[PDB]
Amino acid sequence: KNIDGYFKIYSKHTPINLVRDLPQGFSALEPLVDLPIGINITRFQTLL
Amino acid sequence: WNSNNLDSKVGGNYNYLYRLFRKSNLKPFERDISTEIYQAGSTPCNGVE
Repeated sequence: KNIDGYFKIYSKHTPINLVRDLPQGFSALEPLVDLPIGINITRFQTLL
Repeated sequence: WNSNNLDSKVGGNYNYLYRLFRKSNLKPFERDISTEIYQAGSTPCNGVE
């Protein structure tokens, strides 16, 4: 997320045995650290 | 504060400019460093002034 230039990262690990059709289970996401840069972001791209 | 010897040059000042005619209004908490030409009706200039 990007609110007032602050970068929020919510990461969480959970075990699961499935390839598709994600189950209806519930699990929260907790943050780890705040990154207050203060810039604007409009595009993104993942690395493989 | 007022500057009498910091930015007051004899040969004018060309490093500082202000937007006056562009239609794009700068919203708060934003920044735009695009240097283009204002378009009046037809003939979009955008640098072909």
